[PDB]
Amino acid sequence: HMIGITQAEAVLTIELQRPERRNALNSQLVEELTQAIRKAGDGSARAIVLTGQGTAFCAGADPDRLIELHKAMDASPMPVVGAINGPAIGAGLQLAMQCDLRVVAPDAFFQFPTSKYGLALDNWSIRRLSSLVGHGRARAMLLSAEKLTAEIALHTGMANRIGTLADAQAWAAEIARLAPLAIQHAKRVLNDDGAIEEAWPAHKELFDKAWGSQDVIEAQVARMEKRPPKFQGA
Amino acid sequence: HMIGITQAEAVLTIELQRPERRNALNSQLVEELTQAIRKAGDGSARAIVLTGQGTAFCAGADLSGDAFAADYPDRLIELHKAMDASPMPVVGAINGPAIGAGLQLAMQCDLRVVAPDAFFQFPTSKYGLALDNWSIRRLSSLVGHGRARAMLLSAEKLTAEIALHTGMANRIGTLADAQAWAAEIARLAPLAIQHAKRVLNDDGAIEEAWPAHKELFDKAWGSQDVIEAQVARMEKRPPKFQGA
Amino acid sequence: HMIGITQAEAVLTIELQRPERRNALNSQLVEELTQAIRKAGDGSARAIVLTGQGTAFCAGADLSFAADYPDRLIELHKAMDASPMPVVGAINGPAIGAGLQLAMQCDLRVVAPDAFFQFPTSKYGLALDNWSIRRLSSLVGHGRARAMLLSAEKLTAEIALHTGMANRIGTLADAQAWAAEIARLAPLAIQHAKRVLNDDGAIEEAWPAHKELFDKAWGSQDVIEAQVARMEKRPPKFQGA
Ligand SMILES: CCc1ccc([C@H]2C[C@@H](C(F)(F)F)n3ncc(C(=O)NCc4ccc(F)cn4)c3N2)cc1
Ligand SMILES: CCc1ccc([C@H]2C[C@@H](C(F)(F)F)n3ncc(C(=O)NCc4ccc(F)cn4)c3N2)cc1
Ligand SMILES: CCc1ccc([C@H]2C[C@@H](C(F)(F)F)n3ncc(C(=O)NCc4ccc(F)cn4)c3N2)cc1
Repeated sequence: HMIGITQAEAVLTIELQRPERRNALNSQLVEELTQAIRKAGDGSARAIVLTGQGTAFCAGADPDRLIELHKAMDASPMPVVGAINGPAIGAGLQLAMQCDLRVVAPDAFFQFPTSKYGLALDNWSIRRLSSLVGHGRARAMLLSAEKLTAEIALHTGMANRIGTLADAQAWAAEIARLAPLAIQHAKRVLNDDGAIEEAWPAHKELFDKAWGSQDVIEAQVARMEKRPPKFQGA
Repeated sequence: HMIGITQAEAVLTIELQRPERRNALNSQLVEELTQAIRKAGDGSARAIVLTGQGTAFCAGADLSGDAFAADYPDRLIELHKAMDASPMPVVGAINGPAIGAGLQLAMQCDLRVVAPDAFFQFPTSKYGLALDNWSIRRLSSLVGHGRARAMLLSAEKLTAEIALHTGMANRIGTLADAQAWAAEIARLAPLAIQHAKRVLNDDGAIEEAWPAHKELFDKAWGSQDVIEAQVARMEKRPPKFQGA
Repeated sequence: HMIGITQAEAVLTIELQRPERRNALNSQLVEELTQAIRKAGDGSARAIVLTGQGTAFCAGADLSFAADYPDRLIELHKAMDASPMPVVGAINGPAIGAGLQLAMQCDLRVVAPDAFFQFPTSKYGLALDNWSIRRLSSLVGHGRARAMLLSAEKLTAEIALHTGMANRIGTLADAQAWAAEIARLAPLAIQHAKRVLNDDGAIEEAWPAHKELFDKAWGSQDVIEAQVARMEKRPPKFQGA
């Protein structure tokens, strides 16, 4: 009900189907996406294409099931080509970064608005981001909610190519003709670059402090009222 | 004496004021910067802009006439420790060349807004010196490992243009631009910023020298080549290196 | 017999001279390179230029003591890694497979306009050592490394310059003039910086799952299918076993 699944050649296309909420991840969508990734190998598919219906790839969230989704993607023997058709924001950016490769629409952008919201990310989100946009641009994205445009994303390697869903499927079909064991090996080693990192004690303290703070409430109220937030640092 | 401090909106601008030596660091200047970083939170500032007076951001280290030159490297370590530990984001307004200790200082900032005119350089290979591990790892994270090799192995200058390319510069801009950005950042959720800063700084750049590193670090600093480079500059002639 | 060694100023130029096979590595070529790197400091040189004769820098591994060859190759990298001399790779053409590994083991790279770099391992069903993957990642950026490794995509010289894999675009002559400058720098500064830069964590032992997948790749029928398909000029039909 929340995703579409089709297969052409040896490519499985999984489409996020909550366009009315710009494909925000809820429970049912996260669960169905998990099952789809897990069952992806059951037929004859050798590559996956992951994309969103409508104008957004994924506008955010709407932690346990979510963590299991990332685990399923990280553990999958098949390469996932993200056809990032539009904005990938927050949990949506996380999802885009968990893809093995990325084909990005010219109007798509990437963003962690966490500093606007008073929240804090897990270490993997931060490390994978630094690896993909470079540490310097990661600092700006993390510390000041900077948007990463399709064009800058191509410049840094966050986007592998700029193009359409059709382009992503053409590339996925090529990839599906390559040697699956070579692909599996390279995927495992690359994912084990150290991005998958347990929070240090001081990170967890700061994480819990941010999440449990009064500023989280102030950010929601100001955004809901479309007015500038008066944060307190508590 | 050697630094200026103003506050506007919620931005604390700290200005290195030793323009006669192109803002080159020594004992006193480093001490006064440390204090200013540490005190920066007392009022209601939520961001720091760090910049230099005149044509230079910081051209390195001088130490001649410095009564406590011996304590310089330790006080410099303390400055870096204070910037790392500071809850506020530091926006480096790199108004001009950042060389040696100045590039280190620029890299310790959280964000960088760079003058079209500025460049970054580690001239260590010209002087026979060796860098701490952090300097090498933070540079690699900022310019990419490939460019970091050319910078360290051949004293390659990094222009503002290429700095923007790689991410070393987040923006090419003036002090004014840096300050407007800092004003925006000072309006974001301080506790989110605190978390991200700590995680980002804990990427592993802060790394203890391995035993072979320390061995090579001491051979370089202890070498006659270091003396030769200083003499050569002073005599305005190419240095004749010996590898000892 | 299989390398050329010349010295001008304080720059030793080592030339891979097997152009008929696009400078592909075999035991004798690896052994002679190893010796040339090891003894490069015996005279008065303080910088090394490494380059290929003809159109290619190094197209890969040949073999056609070939069971005593992966060991010899590891030794070449060790000697390059341990060398006090900075090695400027003049990448005069394609660097592929073991050629790409060799190019990355260089301290700096000056790359010809028509040169490209490539790991075609996913086309052949093979798996790389961890270092090849980590060092590639550091040089082209994690994103591009993913495309190169999961899809065998080539990296052109212009993109190499963009990422830092190429420090400059230029000729062998450019690389030699650059090396002559570096040879006038302080050797102990260079030695330290090289050691730390190489000790970035790229020299990584394979994790358990890395080794499992690596052995499974190298022992698979798919390696065979890849070869037979090339010899039959036809699409491979891999089985994932
Ligand atoms: C194996 C591949 C893999 C599996 C999971 C992740 C991320 C995904 C991200 C999600 F997408 F789910 F949002 N995510 N969100 C929260 C967490 C998380 O790890 N929480 C524990 C924690 C406690 C305290 C603290 F301070 C920091 N972290 C987490 N892991 C990345 C890669
Ligand atoms: C936590 C935040 C933080 C604190 C300090 C640093 C750097 C700054 C740099 C300076 F800017 F000061 F120059 N710097 N310079 C020298 C050292 C240093 O630590 N020396 C001990 C040592 C001995 C032998 C060896 F081989 C290498 N290192 C050192 N630390 C970076 C981050
Ligand atoms: C100190 C500087 C240094 C020395 C050697 C290397 C690489 C070079 C590369 C070559 F260019 F030779 F091909 N190479 N090839 C194979 C191996 C290797 O170490 N294999 C063991 C292994 C076990 C399990 C597994 F899963 C993968 N590999 C290996 N090491 C890198 C840096």
